[PDB]
Amino acid sequence: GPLGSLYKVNEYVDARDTNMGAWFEAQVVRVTRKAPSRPALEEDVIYHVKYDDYPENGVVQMNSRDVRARARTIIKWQDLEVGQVVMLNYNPDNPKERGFWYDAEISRKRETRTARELYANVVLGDDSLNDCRIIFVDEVFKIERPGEGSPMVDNPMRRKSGPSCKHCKDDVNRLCRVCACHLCGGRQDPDKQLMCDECDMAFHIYCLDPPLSSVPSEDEWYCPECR
Amino acid sequence: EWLYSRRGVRTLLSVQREKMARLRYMLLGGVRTHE
Ligand SMILES: [Zn+2]
Ligand SMILES: [Zn+2]
Ligand SMILES: [Zn+2]
Repeated sequence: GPLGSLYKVNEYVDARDTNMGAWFEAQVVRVTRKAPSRPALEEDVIYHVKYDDYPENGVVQMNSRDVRARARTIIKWQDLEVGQVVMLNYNPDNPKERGFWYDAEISRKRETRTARELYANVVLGDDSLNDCRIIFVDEVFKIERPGEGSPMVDNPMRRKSGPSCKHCKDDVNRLCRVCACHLCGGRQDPDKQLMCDECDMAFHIYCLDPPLSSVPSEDEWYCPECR
Repeated sequence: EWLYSRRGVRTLLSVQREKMARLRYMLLGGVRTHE
């Protein structure tokens, strides 16, 4: 029969890394028919996706079970409950810091007048971590059920990934001269902020004096202070 | 083992991505492929 995939070309999705278990932002570039294999000869599709943060990986072929609609709805603290299967942020390398986005089953919830504690069993590549202490309790995402809601085709919900700057906590509404533009503190146009090969600070091409019209075509670059 | 490094002058975006790639591929068990 004709291909009738759950996700369509150009749709914004999450795609799971089967080695380490995390879900990464991606966009569908093609949907192809998977050759049925023995013995069951089930029909299936392959999603060809491009990853927002890993463009150097090119177009990547994904099993259908490793693609779903981009996360968009946050489950607020008060709505979280033991037994929910959600997508949340955890860092197995440094559990007190921000990491990547994983499926997890909430396993415990506590609240006192001074503290809010959330624990979950986090699914990694080949195993789970039980009773992980979850830091980012206000950034727990509902896992979209197939077919429900509209496809995300524009206006994508942004998530933060990786350890956060300790000055600003990566708060998008705060400026920071440490992890963003050293002159204005602005986060915009990161593709047009140069990194000093000495001090490793960032500089908008348009905040320099004189300003630059584009990213220089050199091997290296040094800021005004390190020149 | 494959190691990606964007040529020329480094941008904030390239460095943001490098830090994520380091966590994914050097620390957490992601596997880079390339041909
Ligand atoms: Zn910062
Ligand atoms: Zn600036
Ligand atoms: Zn410098």
